[PDB]
Amino acid sequence: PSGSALLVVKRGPNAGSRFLLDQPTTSAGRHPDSDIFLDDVTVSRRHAEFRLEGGEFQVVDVGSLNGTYVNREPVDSAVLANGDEVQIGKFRLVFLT
Amino acid sequence: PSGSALLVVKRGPNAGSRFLLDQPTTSAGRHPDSDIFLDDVTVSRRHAEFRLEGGEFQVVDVGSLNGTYVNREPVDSAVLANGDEVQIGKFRLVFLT
Amino acid sequence: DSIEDKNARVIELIAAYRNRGHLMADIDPLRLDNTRFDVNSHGLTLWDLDREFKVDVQRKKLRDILSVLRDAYCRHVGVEYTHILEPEQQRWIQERVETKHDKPTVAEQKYILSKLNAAEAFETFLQTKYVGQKRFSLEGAETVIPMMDAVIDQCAEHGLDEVVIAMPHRGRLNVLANIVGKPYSQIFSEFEDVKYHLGATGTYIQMFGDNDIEVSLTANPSHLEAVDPVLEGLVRAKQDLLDTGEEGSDNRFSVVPLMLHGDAAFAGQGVVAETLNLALLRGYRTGGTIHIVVNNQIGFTTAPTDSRSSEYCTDVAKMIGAPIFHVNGDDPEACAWVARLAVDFRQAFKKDVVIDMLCYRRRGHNEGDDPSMTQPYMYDVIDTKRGSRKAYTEALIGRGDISMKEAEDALRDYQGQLEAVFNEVRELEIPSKLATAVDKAMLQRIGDAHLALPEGFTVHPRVRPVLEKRREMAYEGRIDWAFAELLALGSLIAEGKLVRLSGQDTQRGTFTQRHAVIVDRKTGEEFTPLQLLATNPDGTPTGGKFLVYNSALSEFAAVGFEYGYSVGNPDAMVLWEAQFGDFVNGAQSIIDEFISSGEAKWGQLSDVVLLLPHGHEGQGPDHTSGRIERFLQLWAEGSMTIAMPSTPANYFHLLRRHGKDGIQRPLIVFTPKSMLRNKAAVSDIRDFTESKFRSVLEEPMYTDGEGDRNKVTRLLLTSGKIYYELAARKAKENREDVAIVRIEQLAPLPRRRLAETLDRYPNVKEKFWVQEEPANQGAWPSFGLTLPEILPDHFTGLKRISRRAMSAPSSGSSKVHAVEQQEILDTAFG
Amino acid sequence: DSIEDKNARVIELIAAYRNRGHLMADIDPLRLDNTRFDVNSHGLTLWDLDREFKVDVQRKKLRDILSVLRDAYCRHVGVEYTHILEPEQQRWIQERVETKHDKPTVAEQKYILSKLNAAEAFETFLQTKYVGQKRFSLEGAETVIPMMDAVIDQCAEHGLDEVVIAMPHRGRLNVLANIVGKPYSQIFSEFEDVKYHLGATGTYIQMFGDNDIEVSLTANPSHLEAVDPVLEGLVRAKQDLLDTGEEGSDNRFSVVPLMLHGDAAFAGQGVVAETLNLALLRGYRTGGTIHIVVNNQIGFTTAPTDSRSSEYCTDVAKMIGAPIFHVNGDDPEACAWVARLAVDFRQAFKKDVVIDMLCYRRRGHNEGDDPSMTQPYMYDVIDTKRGSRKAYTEALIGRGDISMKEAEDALRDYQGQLEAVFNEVRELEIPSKLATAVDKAMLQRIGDAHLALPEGFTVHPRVRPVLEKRREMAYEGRIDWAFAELLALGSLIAEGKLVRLSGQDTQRGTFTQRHAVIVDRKTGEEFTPLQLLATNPDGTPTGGKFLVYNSALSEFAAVGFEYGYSVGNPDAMVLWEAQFGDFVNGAQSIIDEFISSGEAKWGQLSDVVLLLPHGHEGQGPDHTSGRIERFLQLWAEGSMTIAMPSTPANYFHLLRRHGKDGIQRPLIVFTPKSMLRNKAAVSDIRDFTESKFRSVLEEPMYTDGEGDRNKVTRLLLTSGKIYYELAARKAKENREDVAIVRIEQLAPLPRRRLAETLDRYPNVKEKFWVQEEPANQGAWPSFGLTLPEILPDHFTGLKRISRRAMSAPSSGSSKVHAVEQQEILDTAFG
Ligand SMILES: Cc1ncc(C[n+]2c([C@@H](O)CCC(=O)O)sc(CCOP(=O)(O)OP(=O)(O)O)c2C)c(N)n1
Ligand SMILES: Cc1ncc(C[n+]2c([C@@H](O)CCC(=O)O)sc(CCOP(=O)(O)OP(=O)(O)O)c2C)c(N)n1
Ligand SMILES: [Ca+2]
Ligand SMILES: [Ca+2]
Ligand SMILES: [Mg+2]
Ligand SMILES: [Mg+2]
Repeated sequence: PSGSALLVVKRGPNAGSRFLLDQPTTSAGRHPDSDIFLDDVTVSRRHAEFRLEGGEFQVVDVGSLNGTYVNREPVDSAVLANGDEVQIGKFRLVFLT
Repeated sequence: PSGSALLVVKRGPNAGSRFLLDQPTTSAGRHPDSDIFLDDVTVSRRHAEFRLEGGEFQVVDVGSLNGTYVNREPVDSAVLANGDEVQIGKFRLVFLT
Repeated sequence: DSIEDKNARVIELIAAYRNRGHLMADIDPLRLDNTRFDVNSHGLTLWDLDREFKVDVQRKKLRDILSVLRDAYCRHVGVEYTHILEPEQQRWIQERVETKHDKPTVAEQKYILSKLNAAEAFETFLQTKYVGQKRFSLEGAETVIPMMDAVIDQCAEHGLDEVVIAMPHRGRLNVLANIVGKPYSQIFSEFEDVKYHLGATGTYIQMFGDNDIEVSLTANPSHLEAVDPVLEGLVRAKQDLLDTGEEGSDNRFSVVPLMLHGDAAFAGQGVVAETLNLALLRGYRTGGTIHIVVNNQIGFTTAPTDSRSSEYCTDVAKMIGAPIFHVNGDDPEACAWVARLAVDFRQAFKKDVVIDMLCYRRRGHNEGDDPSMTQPYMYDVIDTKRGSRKAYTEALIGRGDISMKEAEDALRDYQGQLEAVFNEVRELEIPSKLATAVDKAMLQRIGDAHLALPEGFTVHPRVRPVLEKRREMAYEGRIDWAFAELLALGSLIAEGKLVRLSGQDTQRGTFTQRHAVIVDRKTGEEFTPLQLLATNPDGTPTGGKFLVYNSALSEFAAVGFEYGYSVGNPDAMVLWEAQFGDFVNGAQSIIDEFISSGEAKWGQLSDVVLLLPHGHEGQGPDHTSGRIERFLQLWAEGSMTIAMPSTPANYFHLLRRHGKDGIQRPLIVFTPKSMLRNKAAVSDIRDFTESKFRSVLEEPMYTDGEGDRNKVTRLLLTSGKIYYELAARKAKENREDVAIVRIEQLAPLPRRRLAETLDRYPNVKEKFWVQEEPANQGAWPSFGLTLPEILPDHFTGLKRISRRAMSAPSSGSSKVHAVEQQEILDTAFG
Repeated sequence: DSIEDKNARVIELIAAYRNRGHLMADIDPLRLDNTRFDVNSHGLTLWDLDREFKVDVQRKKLRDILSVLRDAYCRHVGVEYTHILEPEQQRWIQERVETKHDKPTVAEQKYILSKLNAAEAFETFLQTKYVGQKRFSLEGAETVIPMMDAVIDQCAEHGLDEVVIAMPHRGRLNVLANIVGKPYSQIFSEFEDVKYHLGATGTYIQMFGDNDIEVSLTANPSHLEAVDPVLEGLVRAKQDLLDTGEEGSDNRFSVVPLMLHGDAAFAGQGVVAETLNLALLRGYRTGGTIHIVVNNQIGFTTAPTDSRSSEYCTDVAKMIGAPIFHVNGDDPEACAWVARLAVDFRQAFKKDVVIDMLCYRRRGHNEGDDPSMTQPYMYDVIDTKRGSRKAYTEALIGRGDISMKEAEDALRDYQGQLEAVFNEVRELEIPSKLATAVDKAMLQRIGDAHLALPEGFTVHPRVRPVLEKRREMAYEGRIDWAFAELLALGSLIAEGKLVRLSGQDTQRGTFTQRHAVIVDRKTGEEFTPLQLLATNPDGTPTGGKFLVYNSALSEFAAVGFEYGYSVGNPDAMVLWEAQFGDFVNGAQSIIDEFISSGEAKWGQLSDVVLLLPHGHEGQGPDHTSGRIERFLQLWAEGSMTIAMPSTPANYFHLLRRHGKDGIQRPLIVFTPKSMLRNKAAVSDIRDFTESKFRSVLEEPMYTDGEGDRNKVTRLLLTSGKIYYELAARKAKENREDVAIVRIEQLAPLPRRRLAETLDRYPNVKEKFWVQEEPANQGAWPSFGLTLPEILPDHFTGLKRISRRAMSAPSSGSSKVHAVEQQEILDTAFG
């Protein structure tokens, strides 16, 4: 769908899993109440957030120990583009829009 | 007895054994037909001879590998005196006259 | 003194650090030896610190040489490498240890801290949630988790295929969660455990790399270090399957053994030396093992001074010239760095590396142990020690590597790891019907292979008649035991099966009967006739292989290795051969702990064959018995197959069935010595083409000849070579009233076939079990008790005919043997 | 380049020789490696040969340094010592190896030649006179005879008391004649042998010295290296008897172990590492062993490259930092010189020395072996080799050391040695009736000893109640198993007996029950309460001693050592304890080859006690069974005593009888774990003062209480802790119809007492054997077969009540265990 984004797990224990980005904030972490529950000791309880403000999707680190990466580069916050790879712990997710 | 000598084994597997010297030649070796049969790998088949000529007793090496010793000294031939020690292989004999 | 004298002293000071600096290194996290920590003052003074000296070819100050030497050999890493005989290996370590090291990135440091968070959260949960988990506590040794992680990660960085782990109980479930990656739902499914002994497989994903690597953990008994050769055999079987290493197309050895140990067991257990001795052997090498000793400086209540006679628990590794790294468990960065160096050495030189991780055991050995009763000094020191996670977090803040926000992030993560394991656990409220017979063409092909010699090969004059007699047997019959074994293995190879055979002097045979490998009389070149069956007449591979080796003079490590090899490849035919069965007791821990019981205990299956030369011949109590009675004692329904064949062909069918039944079950065979050259113990071509395995056997006069079974009044039940002697007496004394029945398969007892056979003798008034072995040995202790219970209408009144009960397998005199033997045959016909 | 650069290179060249010169040494008599043999050219040239360099502090030419270095490390002796961590030991070897050596005197040379004459004459006789002596041939290795001679002579030169030898079969009768000094009449009394395994004692007399020394040889199986720990224990027992070494008034260790080995076995057998690990331990050290490897560079048919993963067969010795000397077997002078150096090192540093004598095996491994079939290159070289005696005779003439007359004298002597052995052989055509009970004063004295603490000693707060409870038990009764054991050992000590107790964590006890050694809470000082009983109330010694140790984490070497210790001192009470009986299988070679069979085979007697914690408690298959069935299988009339006592006092009497019966027979005891703290498994003071050992036991209601044995119709025969459970069920269910009889002594079965007891139950209609162990384990496999045969009027119809037959000693689940246990007790009362 138009305006909504997709996250596809390409590297990790749940490879092939898909998460739809259709909300203002989408939490990613090891807390079982996370929108995107990424189960691994490398992922923090509260790790990242996928934020949608206006038209652009943003990934934001919310105090994780292992950080958040966009296309192998560490970020605090980053605007995402179709085809970008987000690393949350040992998980590698592909962003599609 | 006067004129006759004695050999006493003090060191060796037959310690305490005595051999009387009452002949012109008395053979000592590992040959079982020896007058003084000293049974050990250190004693040669034909090792020594105790010779009596005139009044004096003599010890003579007759081609042994380990030699003959008189009071810890190697000899080819030696005149013996009361109390002298003869070594034939690992055996130590005491000469008495 | 001269500058020449001062230079000499510096060259010697450099050698003193490289050789003995490890003795001054700060490796103990507890700092228990107050007398542990000046070498510098030996003609060299404070004045010479700024004097330049030549070095390999630059010129450096004495203080610059000293700082490099101290950083490399006297900090948190104790390097032992100058005992290595290969100069290239010494230079390789010297170059990587003496270079200025670039500190880890913040990302790497945070990653190590996340693994300490996971290791400590796991331990906290274990001690809190369940009672009686003190004996398995990794507390005081959690640094082994980022260290193992760094090993596996480095293997993934080399693009290898798998890391197979062997370890004792301490920190096992922690390794399963944080290293193997098993979920908490599987780890704590029904906790009462057997979970401390089971095998597991998982996938390791690199955090900063692009590669994945398979990670597995093998099953093991409580017997410390017994699993060491088992791991090696398992890895070698995997390597052979992946066409890597010694028997592969590449020299990568892409399956890596990671062996964990305790400090008291690594020094006291002889199987450690025996397994290290396999490390570079053609038939046993795995391209080098990474060893980790979790050195908590205690063995239950025992101090290192009562457990070993050497400076370090790892000194046995000097046996094969392995480099040893002593590393302070309080420094996780040095622990991870040493782990990566170790993998790089193993890759460069295909040889073992030993990592001695010095740590402590925070608790007593088990619940209800006050460890200060036997070690008050050690535990007064431990009681004041801060945890490795909090100490590392404190170090990173101190060094300014991480911010206070980042420390809070790390503390938040830890609580999240603890909540993760507490939440997940809370929410957790057939035989193949195949023909063992082959065609006459197959028997001929195997006989022709013995004469199909390589171009310009020179056969030893005494080995040539053996080759020609095997072509004769193949076409004419009268096939002996030694040929029937090779007929069985060669025909499995032709069918595409991997066949691995090994043991002491196995290539030739202890009794000069096998000749599986033949030596070129002029060049020493080897030729393996059965290796020709790996190729079809059209030249295409069958998929089969003959892997035949002479073992080291070991039983424990050799039997363990072969068991592990069969677990590593269930499709392989794996046969270990004892010189004489009497020596297999040196491998009793493997027979007891793995072969006879692994399936019932762990669900781990093995199809290993043990060939045990057995038979009373007057050759003494150490050259007579494979202890049939002990294997029969160990047996339980579906445990093992135990056999003692009397015929070359019946042994052929036994082996072929074993390799084609599609069942994974160990096979124990009591094989012959003098019966190998017995002219009567020979078989027809038809016995190989038109028959199968016979668990019970009758005399050929009753099955082929003109024998009347109705004239029989006395029946002699036996097994092995004594049949021929009884039969010879029967022929000479022309006795129709007596018949001899052979039990070829001892376990499982063939109740149905045994019943069917005895029913063909209606006039039998007295049954007798005849054996060479003493009354308390052989098959009688079990058969005497089970035969009248299993078949009460056939064996109630079954008497015994044998040698008398003895404390040894036989008499020492061959004259007594000859007298006792004639007595049995005289009683059997009395 | 500068003189500074050249000096640096010389210091490094000096280190290169000391470290690696052994790799270039001419040690192989066969010179098989054509690529074995310039290090000098590394910045150093022909021009620098006459340039002076500083050395430790003289100034020597490069050619003078090189000649010393080459003579010391690159001739017929390969020295390995720079791996030794102690600098004093490296300096000691460096000083004796790098000095200019004064050649032997003609007398010494002639003496070595007389020993080669004897060694070769003996071998020639053996091969000539008897058939089938090829397997024992010392041909190609005769230099081991003057070498062993030099060892023993050097020990006599130090004024030591005895040399005890352990060795395999190769050259044994040669050692017996030419080293031990046994006559030919005894050596070849009735040759058919068992003579290759028997023990022997003789007296060695020095040829040039004033001293004598006792020389003995220990008995051994065909199991290569199994005797290694046995020798060590035997020597330690002798040392303790002579008040020498670790437990003596002098640091002389005047009993010397001389251990011979084969090259394939020394590298492959794990017991070698395990025994080397004992070398410096308080409880196991013997002041250093002299090791000789007869390195014939072959193992039956196997080449060294298939037998080991290290440069040398001796590399395992680097484990304990032992110096290793590789010596050319063709140089008997270098062989004798290395032998003397080795004894001097052992005397100076009380540590092992390894001598690797490189030689060859002139013949095949056995009669009817053409060794060129598997090793054609080696045997083409051997076939051209002249004998060591003739080569040495040729060398002495060549060097002008001996004349032609002297050579003829030496040749005459040889013929005389040959004629000597050919002529001599041609001409050769109860139990003690002692009371095991003690008085109340003795029990009190042992209880008071636990509270008779040293001045200013601080007892751990958890250990103090144990001490006080033992004084209470001693005076009031209710004595537990742990106290009764110490009551038995302490009372033997008071009677003057040496008591040696050891095993893993034995000082405290695996179950925190023993506390034989107590640790000072503030200083770590040890206190042994039973050591007070070694002194009488008047202060005079009793002659008794308590030697209690924590062992290394070994079973094979620990059990072997304890067996050897009991052979070394038959008057000592020697007890080895397994952590859990399940681990004793790691010592199976010792149980099979020595403990159970040594007496029947060699006439060698042992009174060793094995304590094996046994019992089904839900703790897994490796913490449940000491394999009762295997020990019972090994048993033969008078082999061993096998017991499983159920009572503290009956165990007390068992131990006291064992130590006072005046019979040397091993004792196997299945000891408790949870039954140690069972409130019912307690004993009265009267049971220790007014009783003896009871092989069979009845319920105290029938012997003390008001129990009617006539109301009994069902009899339950059992052994161990299950009695208490059955008895508890009997009390709760108030069952008069059932009675429980305990068989305390499993072997020898007490036929008479068992009969007498069952006769006191006239109304019994059904008998049942009750055990915790599976049907194929425990006492049932043997009892089920022997009880109805031995007592047909008492046990014909004896049924079984137990766990079902299993492939493991137990189930892995403690829940399954609890269910199976209740099932037995429910069936017993069904
Ligand atoms: C081959 C054999 N023989 C003996 C034992 C006995 N045994 C153990 C249990 O089995 C028993 C006790 C317990 O209840 O935990 S643990 C143990 C001490 C181990 O010392 P370590 O190697 O330094 O390791 P750490 O524990 O990490 O410090 C022993 C000696 C055995 N398992 N296998
Ligand atoms: C523990 C165990 N396991 C295996 C064996 C078997 N076994 C032997 C006989 O027993 C059998 C054959 C024969 O008939 O002689 S001799 C032998 C080879 C010995 O090689 P070595 O150490 O280099 O010595 P060397 O012979 O002097 O060159 C072996 C491997 C054993 N005895 N004990
Ligand atoms: Ca199979
Ligand atoms: Ca006794
Ligand atoms: Mg430990
Ligand atoms: Mg050899």
